[PDB]
Amino acid sequence: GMSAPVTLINPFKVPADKLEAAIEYWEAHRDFMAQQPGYLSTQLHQSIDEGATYQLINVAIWQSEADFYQAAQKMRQALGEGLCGNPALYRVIRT
Amino acid sequence: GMSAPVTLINPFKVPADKLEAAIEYWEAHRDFMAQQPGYLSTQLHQSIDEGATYQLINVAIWQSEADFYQAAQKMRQALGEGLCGNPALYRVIRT
Ligand SMILES: [Cl-]
Ligand SMILES: [Cl-]
Repeated sequence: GMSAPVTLINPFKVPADKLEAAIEYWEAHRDFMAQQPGYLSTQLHQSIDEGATYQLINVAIWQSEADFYQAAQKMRQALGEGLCGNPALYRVIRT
Repeated sequence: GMSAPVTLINPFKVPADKLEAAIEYWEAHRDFMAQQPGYLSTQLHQSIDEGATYQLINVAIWQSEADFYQAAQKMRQALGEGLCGNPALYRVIRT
């Protein structure tokens, strides 16, 4: 197939009382990813209800699947309690 | 507090082999919500990997929390196997 822009959606389970630590962890990772070829933008969303399943959900845009996968492999090398993400790639199918 | 635009993020667990049915269910609901005061836009995202936890994730923008909650109460009245959402409201905190 041909490359096309993709969206990473990564919902996080944030431990009780550890939101700021989770944000700052996320920021360190964003700073690495933002330097990678194909990175376009991101929006880290915080739940209005602290009891939401996912108190943080990141939504990032990449130029292609290849660029994202290449960047994810590099981060395992560069950057390697209880914070749990579930990243997957998406495309928009309805509006 | 003062009202401000909010984002609904609703990740769906889609039963094996039932993606199209789930889309069409989602569309019927979108058609109701799109008529409600304060509805701004939506983007229904489909996973590139059929094995993702959430093969569909909707991301919708509403003018305020009040508008969304008002619309959600109305849909329970108007519209009432195994498809499971987890809606919550968010605001963007980092980019
Ligand atoms: Cl992320
Ligand atoms: Cl939805």
